[PDB]
Amino acid sequence: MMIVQRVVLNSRPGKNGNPVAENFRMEEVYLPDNINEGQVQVRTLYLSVDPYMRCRMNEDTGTDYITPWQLSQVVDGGGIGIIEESKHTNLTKGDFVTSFYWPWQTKVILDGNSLEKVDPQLVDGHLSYFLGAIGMPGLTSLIGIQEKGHITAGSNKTMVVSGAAGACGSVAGQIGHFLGCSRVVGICGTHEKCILLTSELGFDAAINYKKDNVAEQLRESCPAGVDVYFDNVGGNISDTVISQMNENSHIILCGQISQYNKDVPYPPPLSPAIEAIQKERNITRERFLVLNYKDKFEPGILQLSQWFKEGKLKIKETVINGLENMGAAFQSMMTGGNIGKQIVCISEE
Ligand SMILES: NC(=O)c1ccc[n+]([C@@H]2O[C@H](COP(=O)([O-])OP(=O)(O)OC[C@H]3O[C@@H](n4cnc5c(N)ncnc54)[C@H](OP(=O)(O)O)[C@@H]3O)[C@@H](O)[C@H]2O)c1
Repeated sequence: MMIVQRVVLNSRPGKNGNPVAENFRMEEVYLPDNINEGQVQVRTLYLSVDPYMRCRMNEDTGTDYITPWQLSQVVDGGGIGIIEESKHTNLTKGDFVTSFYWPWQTKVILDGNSLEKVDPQLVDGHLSYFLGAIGMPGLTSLIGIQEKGHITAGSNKTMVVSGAAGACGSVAGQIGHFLGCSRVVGICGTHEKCILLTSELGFDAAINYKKDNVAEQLRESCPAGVDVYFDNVGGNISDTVISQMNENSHIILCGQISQYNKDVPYPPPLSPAIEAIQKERNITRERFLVLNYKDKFEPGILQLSQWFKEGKLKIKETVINGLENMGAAFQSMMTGGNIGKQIVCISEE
């Protein structure tokens, strides 16, 4: 058997704690030389780190749809890789495949049914985009705007995006334009991120929530009020944005990342005063889970790919190399180290 590398859950940061590299541990294991029927053996190419992973580090995730990682047991999540051998009928050597439950391990044997074959033509050979803008986060943004945004052509709505330079947010804000908003405004945590948004991703305006006065800034940037709020962050920023939303406007409730290191239910409730404004202005704020919309993934991916291949959709990702950097990359992502999608390159390939 060959010796490969592996990441396991070393320790829990606690429900109110910050996630650290050392919550994860590298190990070496043997990879069997034989596989069975229905199984395939894959070389891992890229792994995703994602904010929903935060809850899996707690003993309870607080939801059926997600189970907690176990200590000393290998961690798993979004991944893309290439088949090195298969005894699964629909899969053969050289196929590129993805899984939501890819073990953080350099080579791995999996059940052939848990995989889906991807077409590199969609991403122009840039496989990592399948875990970002042409994957789950891109779908979340496009489908979210579609199902919850209530943007019509012929309208000239203003959209605001929180977490606007992360995976979801960088994409959401371009889709906003594509779908006929007349104004898209971004809130992110760095000056460098604001530049990306206004100069590369074509956001009409960019605000830094750490160094700026968000409210004053939204007033200048959203002179007609906010009709759509694509919300990835929650907390105090969402409070500012909602205070300035128009009547019958819409919050796309994507994530609430500022709350992820706190012991509080999801989704958290608006404060009494902000809830009051929400009800008074007939603002919609419904829970959005992309996984409830599986049968729109096809068109979704086809659309995003199409926009990318037309030069319309701009894809940003931040790549770190090496399986022994998963922990560090998750920490970096949780604390705004990533521009666009945080991706880990597992292979010398
Ligand atoms: N509803 C669904 O089905 C679904 C599917 C995918 C993702 N999500 C949600 O979408 C959001 C973003 O996910 P993502 O994959 O696109 O990750 P990401 O945005 O690419 O990266 C996470 C970012 O959140 C920002 N952030 C972290 N802590 C913050 C705080 N306390 N206050 C304000 N901003 C903070 C950081 O950038 P800054 O420097 O800008 O602070 C960081 O880069 C999350 O809430 C996630 O859970 C929902």
